Order: sequence, then C-alpha cells, then structure tokens
Amino acid sequence: DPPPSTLLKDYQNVPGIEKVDDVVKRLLSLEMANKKEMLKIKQEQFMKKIVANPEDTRSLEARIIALSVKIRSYEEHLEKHRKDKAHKRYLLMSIDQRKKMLKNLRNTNYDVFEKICWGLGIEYTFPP
Amino acid sequence: KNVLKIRRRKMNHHKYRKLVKKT
Amino acid sequence: YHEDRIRAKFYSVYGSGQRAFDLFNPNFKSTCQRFVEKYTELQKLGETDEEKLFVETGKALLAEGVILRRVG
Amino acid sequence: RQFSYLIENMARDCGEYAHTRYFRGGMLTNARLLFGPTVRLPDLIIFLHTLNNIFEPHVAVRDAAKMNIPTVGI
Amino acid sequence: REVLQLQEEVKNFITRENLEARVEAALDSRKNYNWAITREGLVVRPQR
Amino acid sequence: TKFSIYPPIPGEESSLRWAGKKFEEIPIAHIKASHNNTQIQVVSASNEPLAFASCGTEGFRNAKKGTGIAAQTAGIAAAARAKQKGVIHIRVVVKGLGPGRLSAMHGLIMGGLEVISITDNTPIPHXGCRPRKARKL
Amino acid sequence: AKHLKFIARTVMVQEGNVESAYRTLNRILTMDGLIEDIKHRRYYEKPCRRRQRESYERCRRIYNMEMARKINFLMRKNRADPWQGC
Amino acid sequence: PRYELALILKAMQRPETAATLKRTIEALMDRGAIVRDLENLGERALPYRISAHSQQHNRGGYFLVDFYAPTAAVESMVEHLSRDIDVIRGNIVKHPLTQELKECEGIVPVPLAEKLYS
Amino acid sequence: SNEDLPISMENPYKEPLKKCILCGKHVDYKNVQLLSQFVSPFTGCIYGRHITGLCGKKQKEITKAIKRAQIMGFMPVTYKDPAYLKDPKVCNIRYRE
Amino acid sequence: KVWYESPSLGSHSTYKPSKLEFLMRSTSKKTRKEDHARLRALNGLLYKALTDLLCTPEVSQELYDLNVELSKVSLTPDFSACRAYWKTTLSAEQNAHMEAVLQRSAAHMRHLLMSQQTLRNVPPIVFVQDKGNAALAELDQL
RNA sequence: AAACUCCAGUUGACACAAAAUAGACUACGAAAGUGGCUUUAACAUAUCUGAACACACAAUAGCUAAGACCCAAACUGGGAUUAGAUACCCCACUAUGCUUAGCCCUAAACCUCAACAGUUAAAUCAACAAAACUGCUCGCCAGAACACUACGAGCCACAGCUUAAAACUCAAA
Ligand code: FES
Ligand SMILES: [K+]
Ligand SMILES: [K+]
Ligand SMILES: [K+]
Ligand SMILES: [Mg+2]
Ligand SMILES: [Mg+2]
Ligand SMILES: [Mg+2]
Ligand SMILES: [Mg+2]
Ligand SMILES: [Mg+2]
Ligand SMILES: [Mg+2]
Ligand SMILES: [Mg+2]
Ligand SMILES: [Mg+2]
Ligand SMILES: [Mg+2]
Ligand SMILES: [Mg+2]
Ligand SMILES: [Mg+2]
Ligand SMILES: [Mg+2]
Ligand SMILES: [Mg+2]
Ligand SMILES: [Mg+2]
Ligand SMILES: [Mg+2]
Ligand SMILES: [Mg+2]
Ligand SMILES: [Mg+2]
Ligand SMILES: [Mg+2]
Repeated sequence: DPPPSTLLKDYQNVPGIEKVDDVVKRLLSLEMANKKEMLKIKQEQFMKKIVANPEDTRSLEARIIALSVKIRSYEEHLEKHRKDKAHKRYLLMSIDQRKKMLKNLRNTNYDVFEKICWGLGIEYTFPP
Repeated sequence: KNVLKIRRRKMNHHKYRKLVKKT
Repeated sequence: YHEDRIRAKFYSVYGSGQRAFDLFNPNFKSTCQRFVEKYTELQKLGETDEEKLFVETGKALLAEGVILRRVG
Repeated sequence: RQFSYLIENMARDCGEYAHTRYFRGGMLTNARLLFGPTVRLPDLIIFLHTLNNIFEPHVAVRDAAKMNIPTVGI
Repeated sequence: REVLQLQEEVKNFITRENLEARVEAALDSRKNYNWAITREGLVVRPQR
Repeated sequence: TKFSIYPPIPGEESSLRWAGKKFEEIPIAHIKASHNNTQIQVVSASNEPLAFASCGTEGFRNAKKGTGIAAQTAGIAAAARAKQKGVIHIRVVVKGLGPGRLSAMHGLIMGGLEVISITDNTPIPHXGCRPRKARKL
Repeated sequence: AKHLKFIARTVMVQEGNVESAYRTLNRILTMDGLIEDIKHRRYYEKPCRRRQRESYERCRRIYNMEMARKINFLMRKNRADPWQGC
Repeated sequence: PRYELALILKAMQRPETAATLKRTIEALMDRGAIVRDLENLGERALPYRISAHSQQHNRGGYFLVDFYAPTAAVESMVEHLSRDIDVIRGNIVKHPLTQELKECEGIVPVPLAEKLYS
Repeated sequence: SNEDLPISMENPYKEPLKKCILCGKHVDYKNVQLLSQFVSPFTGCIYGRHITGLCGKKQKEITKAIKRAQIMGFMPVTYKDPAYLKDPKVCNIRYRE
Repeated sequence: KVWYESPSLGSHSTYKPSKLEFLMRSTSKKTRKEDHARLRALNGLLYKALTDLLCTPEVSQELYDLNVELSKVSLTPDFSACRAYWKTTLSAEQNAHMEAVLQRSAAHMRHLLMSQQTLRNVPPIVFVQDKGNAALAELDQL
C-alpha cells in the first residue's frame, strides 16, 4: 500500500504543497482519508507503470487496472468479513468481468496483454 | 381462480407422506 | 413571443396594473403593453443591455405621467 | 341549452329544421317506425355542437353516417 | 484555494502546548446551535 | 391570564396553586384500568401510599371485577380513605384502556376529591416483547 | 421510565370540567395514533397481515381523497338551472 | 476524516471539567487526531435520566470536539470514552459540515396514478 | 417569412417551484429547537409530512436528526421539551379543546 | 383506477345534489352502481365540515368551550334533511347545556356551512344527542 | 376453574429480546430480503444474451454443537367446554424464534409479466389480468390423470432434496 504520508491525488499537483505546515500535510495525506482515497493512488500507480497513456481511462488496459484494484479491495474486505455474501458475490463477479476483459485484450493486443499480466501479477488461465 | 389443481396435488402429497410414514 | 419575456419581468417587478383589462376593446393597451412598446423603441435605438434597458423604460413612463408602483 | 332558443329561431327563420332537445333512440335509424313509412329524412345535418351534455359525441353524428346523411359541424 | 484556507485555520487548531488555554477559554463561552423556523421560511435566532 | 392545558413545568415560577400547594406537591391517584379489573392507589408527592382500592377489594369477583360501576365503587373507596388522610386535590395518572378508565375517575370525584390534571401512562412499547397470538374466536 | 413525569400525555382540568379534559386527552391520543396503536398491540399481527392492511389503508385514503376532490370539483355547477325551459 | 465528538460530561466543578476535557483531547491526540476546535454548549438538564458507571445523572456538561483523525482512531476512541467515569455519553459522528448540501429547485408533484400503481 | 409567427422558447411566465420551509437550510441533530417544531407536544411523536408540510428530503433529514438527537442525549423521546412549546407553530395540526 | 372501480361513463357529468332535482327525476330510475359512492363520500364531507367548526373558537365561544364531539354524520338521499350525531356526557345536567347551545347554534352553523361554496347547498342539519340506549333511561324515570 | 399469593400497586435499579411515531414515504439490494443509533469497510461490468447440474447465494420451518432466555410458542401437563376424546378458550412450560459454528436448499421463492433493444403507426384487442406490438437471445411447453410418483443418478440431505418416466385408464381435462 502507498505510505500514509502520501498526498491525495487531488492535492499532489498544487503549487507549494511541499512548503506548508506539517499539520496541513497530514490533513491532505492518506492517513486522514478513507480507504477509497488510497485505492485512487494505487490505480494511478499501476496506470503509469503499465499503460502507454496514463490519462486514457476508457482503454481496455485502464479498465483492467481499475477493476483489479477493486478486486484487491474486496479480497481485503472479505479477509475480515468472511460471511459477507454480498461482497463475496461482487468479488466473484469482478474476477469474472476481469477475465472477460483479459480475454478481449489478449485477442486484440497481445503485447499490451503481457504487460498487464506482468504489471498486475495476473496469471491468465484458459477456462475448462 | 379456483384451486382445484392445487387441491389434487395437495391430496397426492398428503397420501404420499402418509404412505412413507407407514412404511 | 419575444415580448413575453418583458411581460414576465414587468409583472414580477411592478405587478399587475391597478387599471383593469378591457378585453372587449380590440385595441386596448395595458400599462404592460405600453411598457413593452417603449421597451421595444429603446432597444431599436441601439441599447442592448437588459437591466439598463428596463430601468430607462420606467423613467420614460413616469415622465409621461404613468403610475408604476413597485410591488416590493 | 344556452343556445337552444337561438338555434330554434334561426332554423324557423331560414325555413329549415332544428332539433335541440333530448335525442331519442332511433330518430334517424328507425325513422319509418317513429314517423311513418313515407317519412323523408334530412339531406344535410348541421351540428352547431357535436358533443352531448356528458361530453360525448352527439348520437346523431354516428346515426347520420349510418343513414348516409352528410354532416356539417362546428 | 483550499490549501490556503486550511493553512490559516491550522493556526487556530488546538495543540498540546495551547491545550490548557483553549480548554479554559471554552468553559467561559457558550455556543448555541438552536434556532426556529417560521411558516415563511425565516430563521428565528434565540433570545440571547 | 388565559387557561393552559399544559401542566406547569417544575423549576419555573408559576402562579397556580391548590390549597397553597404547587403542582409538584399535589398527591397522585394512580389508576390501572385493566380489561378484567381496576386498581387505584393514591400516593403523596413523595411517593407515600395513602389509599388503595380495587374492584376486587370492594367485593366484586370474576366478570364483575371489570365493569364501570365496579371501578366507580373502587374510586369512591379510595377517595374515602384518602380524604381521611388530608387529600383534597389529586393528579390522575391512568394507564390502560379498561372499562374502569373513566369510571374510576368519576368515583374519585364523587368521593370528595378534586382532579386538577389527567395523565395517560399506558405502556406502549417502541418495537419490546412479542404479544400473544390472536384468539381464535 | 427515565423521563420526567407529568409532561407527556398530560391535560389540565379547567373549572372542574373533567369530562372535557378527558375528551381532550382522548382526542390527543387518537390523533397521535396511540389509541389505535395500543389496540393493535394487544395481539400479534403477522408481518404479512400488517403489510396487507397498511397497503389497503394507504389505498383507501388515496381513493377517498380522490373521490372527495372529484365531488368538490363537480359541485360548482350545482347552482339553479340557468336555461330552464330549454 | 473530519469527525464531531458529541460529549456529555458529568456535572462537575470547573477544575474537574477542565481536567476531563484535557484528558479527553489528549486521548484523541495520542490516537493520531488533529483537534480543530472545542465548543461548550452549556450545562443543562438531560432529556432523560442516564445511568453511567454505577451512578445516575440528571444534568451534564455538553461539549463538542471538532477534529480530524484516521478511520482506525474512531473505534479506539469509542472504547476510551466508555471507560472514562466522568463521561456520561460520548458519540462520534462524521462532521456535518463535511457533507455538502445539494441545491433544491423545489417540490415537484408526484402523480396520484404512480402512488397507487407503484 | 412572417414576423408575427410564434417563436420557440421556454415559458417566461413560469413560476418557481414550491419550497418547504426548510429548503436550503442545514438540519443539525444539535438544533433541538428546530427539531422540536416537528414532534407532538403531548407524545413526542414525529409528525408525518402531511402535517409538517416538508418535502421528502427534509422530512427524512428531520426524522434522522430527531432519532440521532434523542439517543445521543439532546432531545426527549416521549414528549416535546416544554422550553420549546412557545416556538412558532409551523405544523398543520390542531389539538386543544 | 384501483381495485376500487372507476369506470363510469358519465364521469364528466356535473353532480347536482339538490332538493329540486329529486322531483324532476324519472320514477323508474334506480340508483346506479357508482351513484351511491358520491352520497357515501359527500356525507363524509359534511362530517369534516362540522368537526372543524366545533373545535375552532372563532365560530363561537360557547360552542368551543363545550368541546362537542360528533359521533356520526349521514345526510339523507332525499336532500331534505341531514343527520348529525354528537356523543352525550355522563352528567345529565351537562347534557342539557350542550343540547341547548347546539340547538341555537345550528341555525347559524348552517349559514357558516354555506361559507364552503362547493358545499353551499346544505340541507338543514339535525343534531341527535347520542342517547343510544335511552330505553333504560326512560324506563327508569317511570 | 385452575394457577399465583417473595402476590398486586407506586418508586428506583436493571437485556445476548424486539426495534412506536417518522413511513400518507416507495428507497436499497441479484433475488431472498432490508425501516432504533454510531462508525469502519462497501454496493461487479464502457455492447447485449448466456446453466436443474459449473460457481456463489437463497424467507420460514428443520438438523448438529455450544451459549443466551424477556416475550412468543409446535409439543406436553393441568383447568374448562363437551355424551366423551382432540381442537377452539384459560394457565404453566418445552423444541423453536435469538447468538455462534456447521449444515439443509425448500415457498402462492408471485409484478403468477424471462433478459436486452425498439415502437406508439398499423388491426387496439378471443376473454380476464396488466394498453398493443416489433427485433434478438436463452430457458421451457406439446390432452387429462397416473405424477412434487416409480426406477436410475447425485447430494454433509437417511420419514430428505434435485432431475423425472412407463403400464393400465379416460373423451375429455
Ligand atoms: S423543497 Fe427544497 S429541500 Fe424541501
Ligand atoms: K424503533
Ligand atoms: K410505519
Ligand atoms: K402474488
Ligand atoms: Mg390423487
Ligand atoms: Mg381458584
Ligand atoms: Mg450475462
Ligand atoms: Mg440446460
Ligand atoms: Mg440460472
Ligand atoms: Mg432448484
Ligand atoms: Mg435457507
Ligand atoms: Mg435455526
Ligand atoms: Mg410466557
Ligand atoms: Mg426456550
Ligand atoms: Mg437481536
Ligand atoms: Mg416474497
Ligand atoms: Mg435469462
Ligand atoms: Mg376487447
Ligand atoms: Mg400430459
Ligand atoms: Mg415439494
Ligand atoms: Mg421424490
Ligand atoms: Mg431413489
């Protein structure tokens, strides 16, 4: 996970954020935000590591990265909530939706399909 | 509507449960 | 009609005139219609602002003796 | 009924016929029984109001068409 | 603009050094969140 | 001053008095109007019992313990024992919708007591114990 | 139990008129729904039955309010006949 | 995030009330909170009798603490307030001023046909 | 073509939509004075929107605020706080005699 | 519509509940399916109007203090009379006071009921003290 | 009547139960379901369709184990009514409803309306329900009864569930 001192995605590119009081840096960091803010930083980290254009959010690559971050959040949720059938359903549906995306990315752009699998740590499996 | 089709099934199930009990 | 915008504002600002409509006379002119006609004349003289074209129109009618009691 | 009197006078003055009253079932489609086998029906029916007093079409609109009588109507 | 506004507010934030002063400065004051509404939608602040 | 149906609030400065006593000092007549009985206890403002009467203690039994005339009789009995102890004005607190809900109050008045207020304290659970199943009659 | 007493559901008697004080209290409890709520709470209403009645009541109110609105609207013409004889 | 602690304190003298507030604000800071303000709402009669720590209370000191803290601090702070004998009732809610109110044009009618059919 | 023909536009005479007495105002659980205006004086019962005249959104905000204020120790449940009996009566309910 | 039927064809007809219409009506004519509905609902409207007058002090100070409660209000289909029922009090002495004030108020109340122009034509209202079981009361006097 | 009489009333103390009013609202969720308060996490998919069996869920009742127990309550005991027994009524009380950890996998699980997309012009349309249709896809159906059955198979299910016939019989259903 990104360090708690990491700034929010909205305040990371404001001019002069490095010269403000330490208290102001805590209030604009991940430590003082909900988990959804930490996931936006993770998604942005994967987008710049993997995709060619980090600002194209509608490409098949970005959707796989966005959905892969949600899948990891559900797994962390279910690690603590093992009888949550609602979120267990969302996880299994999200895994299936990602497999469909990967199948379509493998069929259209194999070079990008390989970078997505390496970048996200996905081992693509053919269905039975 | 009427429930005559349900009533036939009701009696069939009752007699079956009664047969299963006896045997 | 374009003048309906002027009528909506006039009724909001000054309300319905205490003068009564006479719909039997086919050439009846209400205070609002008299306002609309003056408002149209001043627009054709080149004025284009709306808030300014509305305040100058009221003054012209007051000069002519028309009673314009603002509702609020 | 606001104009029943006016319409009856207009018909009488022009030498024609007016029916502004309650319209009885079959005046047009059963006229021979109601009036006689030799009764002559109207050649033109003019409706100054096409609706009855319950806001439905005056029955004579349908019955005029059934008897193939042309209708003028406001 | 939000970083500037927030940077000024932090000057008035409570801290371990100024904790005692702010605690006592509160016991002397009163904050009232009460107000009433009328049928016309007007707020009627309390008589204090 | 105009009459207020709202009771005087304790701690505020009211002008209402009953025999020189404030509302907070008037004894309380607790009426329990059940479906099959009516129980009346008169207590002082300090919760000292002063009189008790019920339809059962007045010689009514079984289906007679639950009527209007039985509750009225119980009210008269409680009023008599309370009046002997110095009670004139009472605050009525009635809980329950039984037949002796109003009749028990009449008996207190016929017995010589003056009712200055009426309070309902019928227990209403806000969600509580599940009630018994409907009677099949 | 934990609340102050002689505030809730409390009506003061005027000029010794206890009948009017009791009627006022009964009217208060009725309008607030308590009288009918105590009665429904004597025996358990099964959830499927409560939904059925709550839905029937809701629809009877809508139907009665709509039928009153129609009668009021169509009673404007209850005036005398303006064209009597025609 | 930004939270609001609604704090009802045992009715005490000024010295013990200040010691309780300081002890409560330090607990927030020890858990990583940034305390923004402290508001006194005044001592008043409770809306009902509250039993807390083997004692019955009828009056209390109402205080507010506006502060920022990590999400994990709330659970730990709620536990701390349950053990402080001078706290009658303490609740932590998300600060109401964070939630921005959406504008309202007005009341659009709902058709009667929808009421019944729906 | 013709200058006097009607022109397409939005209704200039349209009136604004109605608004509840609380439209545009923050409803806080600590503002017991405001919340008390929507509960029964004798029973503390929350009034329905047919009595309060509030819209669905503010009816919900008031309801949620009352429930929060009651259980957090700010507002009584079984009766309206007598301090607020003389506040403006904004509810369409008539009780006494 | 709802499970409650609203199919009537002459739904646009202007309802005319007046004493004069009853005389100008076909004797063969019988009440239609949805003809009773308007009567059942119009009678309820009269109950609503009367109830508000009793509890509002502006109508009358004597009436307001009485705090009369209406048990039942059912108009007649004839359009000649209206039946209104108020609940009696325990004290016969108090009963006399309520009836006396109600008896004199009724004449004015009728004009006040005409204030509702939609319900302007109100047949004279009858008020019935709810002596539902007067048989014992009359028998015990003798 | 029995039962209770450490009973009943007032007052105070006091829940692993259930959540008045709001709610005349019609929201959330795939459905089942979900209406006290707070906080945390959190409500898949940038084309749609796609399973009795794969995958994951699934009211109530029920099973196994360990707890809680106000109230309710199959069963059971007592009282009463009854020609008498059971039931309906009364009293007491249990499994059970709750919690936890596993199962079981059913419903008139029904808006009795498959998913998606589109149309309001044609003929509006057997009837009723719920205005009438088009494209496309999956699932399903082919007289009644036998039959939510038999056999086989699978299943933590063992008086169970799912899938599901035939013979004889009828001229209707
Ligand atoms: S009408 Fe705008 S919030 Fe109620
Ligand atoms: K509740
Ligand atoms: K409700
Ligand atoms: K159904
Ligand atoms: Mg059979
Ligand atoms: Mg005995
Ligand atoms: Mg699909
Ligand atoms: Mg298949
Ligand atoms: Mg399926
Ligand atoms: Mg199945
Ligand atoms: Mg299940
Ligand atoms: Mg179970
Ligand atoms: Mg029990
Ligand atoms: Mg048990
Ligand atoms: Mg529970
Ligand atoms: Mg269901
Ligand atoms: Mg499908
Ligand atoms: Mg048809
Ligand atoms: Mg077959
Ligand atoms: Mg089955
Ligand atoms: Mg089987
Ligand atoms: Mg087998």
